Amino acid sequence: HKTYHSANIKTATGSLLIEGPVSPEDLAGYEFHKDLTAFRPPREQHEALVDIAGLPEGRIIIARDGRTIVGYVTYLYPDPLERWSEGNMEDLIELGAIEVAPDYRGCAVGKTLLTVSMMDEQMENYIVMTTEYYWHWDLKGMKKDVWEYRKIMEKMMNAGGLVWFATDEPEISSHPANCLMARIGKNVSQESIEQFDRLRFYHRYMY
Amino acid sequence: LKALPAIEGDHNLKNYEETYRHFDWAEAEKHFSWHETGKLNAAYEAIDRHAESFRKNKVALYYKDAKRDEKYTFKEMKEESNRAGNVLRRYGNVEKGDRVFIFMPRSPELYFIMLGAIKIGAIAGPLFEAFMEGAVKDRLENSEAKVVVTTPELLERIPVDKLPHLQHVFVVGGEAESGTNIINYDEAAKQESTRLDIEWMDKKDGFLLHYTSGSTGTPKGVLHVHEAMIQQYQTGKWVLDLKEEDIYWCTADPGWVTGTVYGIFAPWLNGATNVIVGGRFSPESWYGTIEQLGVNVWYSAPTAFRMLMGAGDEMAAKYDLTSLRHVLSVGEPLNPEVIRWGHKVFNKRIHDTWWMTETGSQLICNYPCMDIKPGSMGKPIPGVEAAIVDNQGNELPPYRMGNLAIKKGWPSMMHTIWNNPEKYESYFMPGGWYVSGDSAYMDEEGYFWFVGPFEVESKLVEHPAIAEAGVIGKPDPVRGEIIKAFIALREGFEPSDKLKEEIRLFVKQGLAAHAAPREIEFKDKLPKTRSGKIMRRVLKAWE
Amino acid sequence: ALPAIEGDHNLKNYEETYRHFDWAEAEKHFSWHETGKLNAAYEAIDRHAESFRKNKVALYYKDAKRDEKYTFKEMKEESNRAGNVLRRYGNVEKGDRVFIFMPRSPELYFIMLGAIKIGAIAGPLFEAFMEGAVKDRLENSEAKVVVTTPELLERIPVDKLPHLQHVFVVGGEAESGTNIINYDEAAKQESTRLDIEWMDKKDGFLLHYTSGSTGTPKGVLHVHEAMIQQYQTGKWVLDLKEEDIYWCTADPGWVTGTVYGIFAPWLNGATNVIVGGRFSPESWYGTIEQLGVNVWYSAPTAFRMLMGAGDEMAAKYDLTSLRHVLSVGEPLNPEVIRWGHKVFNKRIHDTWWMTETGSQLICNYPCMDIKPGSMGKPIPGVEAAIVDNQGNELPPYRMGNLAIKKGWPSMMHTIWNNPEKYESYFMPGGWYVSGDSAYMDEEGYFWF
Repeated sequence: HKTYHSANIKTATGSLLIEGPVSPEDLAGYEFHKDLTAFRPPREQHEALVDIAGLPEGRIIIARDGRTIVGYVTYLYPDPLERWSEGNMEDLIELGAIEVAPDYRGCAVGKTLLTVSMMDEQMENYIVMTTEYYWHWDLKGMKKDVWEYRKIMEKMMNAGGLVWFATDEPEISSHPANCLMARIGKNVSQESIEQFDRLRFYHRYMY
Repeated sequence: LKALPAIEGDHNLKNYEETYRHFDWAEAEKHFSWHETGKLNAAYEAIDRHAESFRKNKVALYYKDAKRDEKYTFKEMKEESNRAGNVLRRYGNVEKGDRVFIFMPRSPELYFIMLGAIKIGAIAGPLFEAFMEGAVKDRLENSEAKVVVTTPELLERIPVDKLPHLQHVFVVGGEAESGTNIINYDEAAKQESTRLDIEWMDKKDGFLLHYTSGSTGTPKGVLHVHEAMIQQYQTGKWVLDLKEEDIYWCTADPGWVTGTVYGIFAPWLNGATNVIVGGRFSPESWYGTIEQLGVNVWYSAPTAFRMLMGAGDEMAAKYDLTSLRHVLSVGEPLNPEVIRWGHKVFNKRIHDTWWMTETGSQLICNYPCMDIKPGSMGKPIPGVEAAIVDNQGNELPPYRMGNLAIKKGWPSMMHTIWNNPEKYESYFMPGGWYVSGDSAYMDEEGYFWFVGPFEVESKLVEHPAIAEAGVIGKPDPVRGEIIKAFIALREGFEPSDKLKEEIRLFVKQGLAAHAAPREIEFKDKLPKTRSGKIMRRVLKAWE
Repeated sequence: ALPAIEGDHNLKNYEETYRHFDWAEAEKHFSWHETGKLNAAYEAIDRHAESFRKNKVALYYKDAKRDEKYTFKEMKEESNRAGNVLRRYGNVEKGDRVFIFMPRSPELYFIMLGAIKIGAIAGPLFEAFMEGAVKDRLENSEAKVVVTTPELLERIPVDKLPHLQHVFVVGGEAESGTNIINYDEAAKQESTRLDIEWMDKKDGFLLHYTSGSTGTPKGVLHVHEAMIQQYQTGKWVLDLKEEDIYWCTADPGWVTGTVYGIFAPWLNGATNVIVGGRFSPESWYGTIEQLGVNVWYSAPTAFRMLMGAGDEMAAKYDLTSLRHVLSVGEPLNPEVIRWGHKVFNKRIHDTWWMTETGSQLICNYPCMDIKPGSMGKPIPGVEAAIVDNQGNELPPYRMGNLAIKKGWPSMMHTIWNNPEKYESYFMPGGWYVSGDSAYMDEEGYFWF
């Protein structure tokens, strides 16, 4: 189940309202941000946002200014073909697009978005995971190097208290920068923890 | 690629060339007790020989995990292995040439059980917990093993009723209900005594069983002989560089072959100090292990090293890693990047070692007493004639593709593929050249030789016709791997062969010669998760 | 007369070595004979950690709670950590008396080695003393630093000691006062490398106080160079081969546990075993059976108390690993010899010395016949005699005073700040008198 939550932040550009889990009909009525094309064109992530908002377990948290959406965080279930969803079950939600608009970045927008997202207890019955790679990031938009970029997301994503986890994914390990962020909920089962431990390390015989 | 210069020191293989020219297995066998006595056993010479020598009070096992930090010496390890062998003989009804299987995670009891099983002559076969019920059931069905030791978390994964030849199932720890064929280890060791009347073996009977997931879908049981122990010792003397003061840490699991011979037998045949780190992988735990334990010799795999680099070098800088002396990698051709990272962090060099299950113990190894080429496995150990052969068994001059073969006759061989002499005779080639199925080649010196997708991916987006793409490495027999890209064009652009070459030249001029894609395929859209992330494992699985 | 057993001993022939030994042959054994920098602590532990004994287990620790084991490298690292803590948080300099008031634990050995490593004179303290004894010992020694556990924290009157700057507390939560610092939260905030204060041949490193009938505490000072003898007897009396497990059951607050539980076995590079908690015969025999102790240096009181438990307790355990067992600082009884021979199948060697002598002088040897109830014979390089008041060497088989020719490596430097008492131990003529009465034998045996 879902309980609505909200909070407000203030900056030079005005007041930003961070709606928590929100009903899909209202997202269908917002106006997208033209600058926020980190993953897909606006149409495609609009379809994604409404679809996950319609899922019983998928959730969307939106930080916005007025009637225009500027940042979103998704909690969609892991991709069925992806190895993290081999069980294809429950209590496993993959965090996806968390990035915000370029010129609103540096305003503590992402950390506030994640904290407003994560204070909910329904964030904590399920553990949260996300997989980050170097090619998904703005290489030239902000013009700073690899490891500082990883460190600054570790800082900005520690707002939810997420600790870094290691995995043997051939895709993750192709570059030491690409890694896996995740949180372990306080209401989750120990069997779920062992299951996630098994899932993270597929071919453990090598180490 | 620049060869790593050697470091002067009190090594064991003073001169590799002179030994390779004048090495006989007789002097190697002279290092063993059976050469004078005639009583031979691999487990004996790995444990008891040192437990009776001056290494009796020397730390043999360094066990650390999230809960336990236990330490065992050679005398204590001998006592534990003898107790395990006693309990296996008394309860498991095991005799010479039998099959005893291991279903355990990393723990001292695993090594105790396997050493005890080998000591009584029972052929030991390890297993991995990641296997489902099907894999373990198939392995015991093929092996017809009488005994399988297990853990309570995995007791439910073995079909005891299904297997007719399976007789006893041992469980270790916890509180498992004592069924008709389910006996708990802990008590069975508790009242059982220590002293073991070790049964002495011939040169040509087996002591290790290992099942490898074959291409046909069914595993095969490789049976190594006690003679292999000879080779192990010498390798554990030369490539592993175990001196009398070295702390050796092997990160491989004992369920695999690599953690069975060079994580168990090779270090202890030289009387060294093995380190075992249980529990989940965590770079904090590994770096703390190296720091406070003072690991000198390291034997790990490129996957674990790559995950350690993924952790971050600052976390390594949080600990003291200057105690390292000698680093080695097994299980996959070492990357030069891992070599550079290891040299930068630990100030020590890593050495890739090659061998597989059908090989028994490592043959072609990078050597601390010679210049190290990071991309090369190394040179064959003395007394072992490794080379490159074609499909006809004829030798081939260096610097050309070919199938790596070994001159049959070396002590470390499979005595059989269990209940499958056909797969035996398929492994060896006419002319006495055992074939391992791997591709390799040598160079003039005598060493042997077996890409970031994002830089191509970032290059692709610069076209005004493509919005996104995915690049994978398609395996190649000539260049190793060829670059293949799947392209989803933007609106107003149609797939064609004319524009395919335009992508190749633009990448060619803007990037390296080998960075240009060799295969281009067009899609309406690439596989993407619901959020928008592009995964490439599905792309290579499709290809 | 229990006959000697044929075997490979470090001392091959007693007479040949006795008649043709010079202490330079013992000096060349050490690592400072070619480098000059000499320190007892460096060669007890730090030398082996850079040798082929680095991974050999140096300390077995057992008690009712902890069952960890330490190698020579581990002891070196932990002792360097303790010495760094002492130097930084106590400002203890060369010659400063660092007193240690804490129960049997690995931290005790780490702190003792660290104190001796930085040149400080380490003074052990037994836990059985009540407030006055520790108070007067600390006052007389003018100890700059004391290290203790909270259970004994209230026993030291810090307010009554002007010369006590800092007090270290080990274990538990102890409020960090101005002059009270808890070790543990200072233990893990520095490095494990410690520069060892090298000093000359004549400079003290141990301060042991002996209880006396007078009641005043007497702190003898042993120079570093006493180790010259400490190692040698450890190779002859203890015959510490490379594959022996050594168990010293004497308390480390006393000189015997301090030098024959720390310096004598580790200088030879042996494997020391130590068990915590209150004694119980099952605990000791189980320690023997599990660890398989080869050399067992214990006190005769401990042997009598073990005999009181009965031989059936020993029969329940495996004692075939014992090969060399010895008794400390008391006249062994023939009954103890017989009991040890039937229950361990091995011979006990009674050795004699005192805090003033610093190390064993007259002992039994494995390559030598044993007459029960006898001291044995002096180690080669040490001349012993039976002198009267006038000091003429008395022929054997007559009552007299034990004396040893002065100048042997283990000679004391002085009694702390009491030169008159130091000179009272010596009789003109090159003879030191230990205050014990004994007589010699034609072969050379010594008897009370």
